[PDB]
Amino acid sequence: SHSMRYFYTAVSRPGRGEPRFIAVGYVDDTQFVRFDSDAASPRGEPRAPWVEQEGPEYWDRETQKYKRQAQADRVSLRNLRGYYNQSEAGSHTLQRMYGCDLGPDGRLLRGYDQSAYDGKDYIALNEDLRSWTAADTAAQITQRKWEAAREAEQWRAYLEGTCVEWLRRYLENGKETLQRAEHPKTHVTHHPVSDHEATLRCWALGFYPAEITLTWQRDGEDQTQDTELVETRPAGDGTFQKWAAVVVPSGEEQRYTCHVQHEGLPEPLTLRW
Amino acid sequence: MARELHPEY
Amino acid sequence: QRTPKIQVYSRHPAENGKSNFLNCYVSGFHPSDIEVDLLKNGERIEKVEHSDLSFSGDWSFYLLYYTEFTPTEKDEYACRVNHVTLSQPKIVKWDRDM
Repeated sequence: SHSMRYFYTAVSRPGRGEPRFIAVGYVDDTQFVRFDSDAASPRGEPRAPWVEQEGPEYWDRETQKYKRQAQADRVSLRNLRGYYNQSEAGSHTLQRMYGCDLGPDGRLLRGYDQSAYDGKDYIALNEDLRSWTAADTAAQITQRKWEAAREAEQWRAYLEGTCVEWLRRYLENGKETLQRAEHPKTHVTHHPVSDHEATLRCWALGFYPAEITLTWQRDGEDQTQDTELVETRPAGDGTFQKWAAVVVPSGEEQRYTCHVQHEGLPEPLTLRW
Repeated sequence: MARELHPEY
Repeated sequence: QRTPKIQVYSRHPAENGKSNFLNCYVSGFHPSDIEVDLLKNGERIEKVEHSDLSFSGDWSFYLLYYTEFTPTEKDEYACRVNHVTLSQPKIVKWDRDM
């Protein structure tokens, strides 16, 4: 399966100028666009090669969208303070994430849209793409505005149409990277801590997509509570890293095996020191 | 491809 | 509010005298304002870039800060992070084995 997902953040900064608006768009775990209202000449900018080739009409159009949405979010931040009677002296955040998921058949599996104010759920498009759920009485004001605008219809048309159509186009233009999972390069390192025990660290490097499972077993049994497992982190070149470590008694290293599951592996890997 | 401009909150 | 998770690490396996990238990955935090510096021998590195602000299913934010660097035997690298959740900035040292 595949997804296109957008992430919008608007953050006010009282006494330090207008609120900053940032938009990022991803296919799966690959960023392909960004807009930053603080940039020297704010525009939508490509972040992946498979949209660098869309032409000036595409880019200008996206740019216009982001510039107008930044303006709107600034008004929206003021509206939200009005609903809650919050002072202009405090900073606030508006977040919105929307996108579409495709199943193995290339068909829409689900579209979504959700907003948060200061980190709390505020309003969300329902699963039927025809109505909203408001989290509190301020968001019910927003819901009645969007209902009067009949905006859910515009979400349905986008999520079931445009979002799917353009996700499929990106997947095709970028298939040599987006549809070809890069398996983790793996190894085990050993770090004695005393004459009598040592850390075994199992490494997964340079993989894509980010989803992975890394576990240590002792004699074939799981070592969950004895494994230090870092969160998956970006290498910064589009691939990811992770490691898992266990502290083992000297001489007992052969009892331990590291197990790696990743979409780029034909079959799960078992590794040893 | 992004969503068109959305009504204000 | 949510305090940031912090990892400091290199893009590629470190080899002394070979150019590389020093990363500081901050994630899981809210609100988004955050101060992140990369330090060389305790001193702020000037030309640090960062990824575009984005966030997870739970609304918490994540950012990657990074800079080109050439590791050596004796230069010490660290990341210094401040956020409204913290009583004082957190310093996490770079360890080429982690």
